[PDB]
Amino acid sequence: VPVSVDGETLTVEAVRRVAEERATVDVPAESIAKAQKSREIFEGIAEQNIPIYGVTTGYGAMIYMQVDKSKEVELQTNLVRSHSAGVGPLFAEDEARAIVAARLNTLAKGHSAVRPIILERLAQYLNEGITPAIPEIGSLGDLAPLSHVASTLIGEGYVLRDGRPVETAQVLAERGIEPLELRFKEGLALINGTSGMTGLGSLVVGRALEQAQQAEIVTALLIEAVRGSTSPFLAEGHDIARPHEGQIDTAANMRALMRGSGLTVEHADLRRELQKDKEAGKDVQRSEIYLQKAYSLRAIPQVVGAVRDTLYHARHKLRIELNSANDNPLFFEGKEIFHGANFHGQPIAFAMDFVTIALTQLGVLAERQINRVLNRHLSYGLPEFLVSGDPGLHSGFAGAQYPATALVAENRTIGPASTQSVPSNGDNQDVVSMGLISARNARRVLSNNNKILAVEYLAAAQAVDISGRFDGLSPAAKATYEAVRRLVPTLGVDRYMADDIELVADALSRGEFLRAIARETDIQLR
Amino acid sequence: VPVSVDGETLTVEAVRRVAEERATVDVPAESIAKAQKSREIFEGIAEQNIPIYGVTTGYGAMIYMQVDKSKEVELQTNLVRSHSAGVGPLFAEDEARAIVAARLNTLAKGHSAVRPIILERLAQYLNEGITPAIPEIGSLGDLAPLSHVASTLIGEGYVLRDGRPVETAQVLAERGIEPLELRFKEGLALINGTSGMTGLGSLVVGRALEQAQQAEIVTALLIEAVRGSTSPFLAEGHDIARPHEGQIDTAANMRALMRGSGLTVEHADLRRELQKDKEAGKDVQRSEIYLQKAYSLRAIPQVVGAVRDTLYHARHKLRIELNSANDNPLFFEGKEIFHGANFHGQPIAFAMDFVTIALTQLGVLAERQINRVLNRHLSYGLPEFLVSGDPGLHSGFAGAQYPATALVAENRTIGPASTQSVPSNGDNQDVVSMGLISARNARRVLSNNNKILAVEYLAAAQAVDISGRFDGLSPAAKATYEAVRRLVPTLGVDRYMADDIELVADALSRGEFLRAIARETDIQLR
Repeated sequence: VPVSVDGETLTVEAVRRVAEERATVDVPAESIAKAQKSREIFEGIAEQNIPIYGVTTGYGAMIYMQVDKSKEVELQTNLVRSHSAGVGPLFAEDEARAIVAARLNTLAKGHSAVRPIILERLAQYLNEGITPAIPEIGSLGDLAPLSHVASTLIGEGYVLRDGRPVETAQVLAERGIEPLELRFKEGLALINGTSGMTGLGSLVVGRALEQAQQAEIVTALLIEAVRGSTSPFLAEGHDIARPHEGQIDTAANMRALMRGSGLTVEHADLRRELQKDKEAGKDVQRSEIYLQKAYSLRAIPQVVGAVRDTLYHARHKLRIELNSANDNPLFFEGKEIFHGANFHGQPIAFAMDFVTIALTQLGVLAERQINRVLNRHLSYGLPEFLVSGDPGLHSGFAGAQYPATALVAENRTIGPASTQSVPSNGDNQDVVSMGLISARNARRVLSNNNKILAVEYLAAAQAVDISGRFDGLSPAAKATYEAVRRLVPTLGVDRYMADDIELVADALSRGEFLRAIARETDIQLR
Repeated sequence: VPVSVDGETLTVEAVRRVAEERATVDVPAESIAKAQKSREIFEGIAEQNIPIYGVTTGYGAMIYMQVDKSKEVELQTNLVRSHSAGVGPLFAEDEARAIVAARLNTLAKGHSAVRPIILERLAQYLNEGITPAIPEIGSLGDLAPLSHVASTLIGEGYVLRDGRPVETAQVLAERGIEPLELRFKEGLALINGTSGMTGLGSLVVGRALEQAQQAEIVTALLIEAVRGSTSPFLAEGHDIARPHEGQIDTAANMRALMRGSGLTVEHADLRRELQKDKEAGKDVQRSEIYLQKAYSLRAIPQVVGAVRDTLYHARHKLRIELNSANDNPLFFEGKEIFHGANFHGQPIAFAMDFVTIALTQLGVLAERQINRVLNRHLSYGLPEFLVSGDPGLHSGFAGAQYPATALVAENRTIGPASTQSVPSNGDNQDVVSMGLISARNARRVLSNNNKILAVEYLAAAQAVDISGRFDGLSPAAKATYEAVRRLVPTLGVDRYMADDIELVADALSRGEFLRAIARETDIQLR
């Protein structure tokens, strides 16, 4: 029942459990062995005063400075402190945990030549609930953020408790723990990695996929509410015509979500109803029936499908990175110490940047879907703005759309950060990834999307009441509707909406709608 | 040697060699008979005069309008004409050909229900040097762009002639061909797809892969000419510590490039040299030896690899799109007319936007490399800006580095377009992909990168004969160095640089350096 951080199997979903659910983390005895053993071979090497970066030489540009092994502890200590210069807000408990969890798993791969105590210590914090106070800003892609974490391993820096930072020492005494003392290369192996962006990015992509599911969930409800066609979700057009993985998944998810609905119609019905409306004598015939529907309710598989692909690619990279020795230098039995740049988070930087873009478009789609039901000219017969009473006198959902519309614009002002490298440290770092910035951007767009989806969920439910097509809703649709109605009542007369939207946005955040679907239906969502 | 457009096996490279090398295109009778199978049943359905988007109805928001069969011809004609609102510059011959192919390969799938003569007419044009005049702007992701290619088939619009356009009516009769007639679904099937972004992206991604190869090529020459370390490219540092596909591919390419070099140095020896330079004691010493070279010379596998992974994914989505039925509606046997949205180039929109970002970081790395070699402090001994004679009097490459630095900034000004959807057509197209814009974006950064590498190649060659390290160069470096001089002589004294730069860039775009290796060397670069 405990998460296994062996540095080879760790998954994104598992990182969330540890970060969010608090799942316990255990370092297999086999890993500790590879560590303890490797810690002995490496120690013997450094014990000869041999040139080894971050162990017997300066840091970064100062690699030209040779340090005698006599200052083994000071070298690693001065590093953690001098580099503990993070600024800005502190990371959320869950975020901070994902970060540490990613680092623990990094050194656990048995290539950082660290003592087991370090692995045990990190694990202790994750289990005993000792969350380090990690400043969001500082890493160039993740020295600063990781330096603040490492600081807590020696009884320094700050620990996060109730959103506020508290001296690590005072907290250790309260827990009875005795601060550790960094050893040969111990301080460098703790901060030198992509754990910051990998842990944060892990949570995002994980939740991103949940957001994708919840997007399809509400989209299905809306489709049934407006009585759209199902043809656009037939397997033939995807599994065959367009074999895009993500596209096929979305289409399949929609097909199941709308299973058993008396609202949705099939092409064979639209053409049947159309060929009958043309009852007119001949020629150019103007009909009130639409053989199809706007892209917002037709190209769902393609758009959300492309979003899924990006997410898959991200999870893949995130998976590989999680189980990789992002560190330097690296030790390898019967080999010279590896001196490269595995701390560089370009792969994750590019990934998160892509999630930001992908997520932005997911929000674009939802926003336009909201605009659809609110537009009397595009609502397919629904009252303008879903007003149940007297229009004009009541605005209905008119004011509820702006926050969603305003969000699409905001999300569009977030540009990729993985290409914004700036040379620092005597040019020694002439090319960086800025991965942590990319991960945070993705998190913002993700967060914003919840608020947009909140307006879409409320609108849908409202649409259901207005049209009075609840008894026509499918099994999954009914669950979605009720899941929303349980949080927010139908909009009869105009009223304060701010709280209503924040309420559903929170629910969507906790994957509350994806839940109601699993426990209320036999539906299995991809 | 001909390439077959069957709609299932067509590859990116095939598209390149077809649009570039003027390769011949073959449509296996299998696909022909499939289009027949389709073209046979469908036409029958249209005979029943039953509703069918584009075939017996309006387009977009005009879907409510129903067109009686008696106008099968006109309808398909008005659409192609009125939608021929392409503006901006005209695509190049290869670009266009690359698009016309993508459209043929799509119709070859056999779900577009178009007459086989359509695939025969398209497959011909490509084989008979008849390229249409495609305006670059107008597609929302690609009616307009494809509306022009469809115009030439009906003997209308303009065809590409020596850079300029010319009435298709003149060229046709000037070849022995007579305009065609568009039957039901013929005009909509020709313009209702993502051939623009897919065809354009294909070339870009294909050329991008070579850039990565050529980026690695010169990078190796520089590392050698600067006497860098090999540790960074060791196999263990990747296949074991960080098994990122691209990262592994890059780390393997660098080893084969600097394979057997006299200028390169092994860590063991670096470690042994430094050690000897250290005086006994328990203090800190200052050395001139660098155990580790700067990021621009040690983080290639990570950065360039991240790019590779992005190009890999992009090539993947393209290969799927290339062989997908990106049309609408779709015709299958035993099934109803699938009315979906596979014309939505979202899958490629994201793909290309991702390429733009990746290739941008690639330029950042290359540029910082040019800076690393031109800065006497980061040159590692090389003279100021590689000045052959007396400095101050001669600037050397000082003025050359400016265009490269400037290009890095210009590239950063290109933002993602796949998220810039703008509603139109009575809200019928509430969500688009702007995929064609995304593809151009990558095409620009790709072209810009050629100039960046051009300055890097020249600078690198200069560094070589500036320190007299040619004899130390390895088999591959020599080949690379040789390729440079064959076009541009070594810089003896200040002189016009524009030509030399544009010359090396024009060569890079052709892949002169990538080939020089496969031949003069035998190296099979990934």
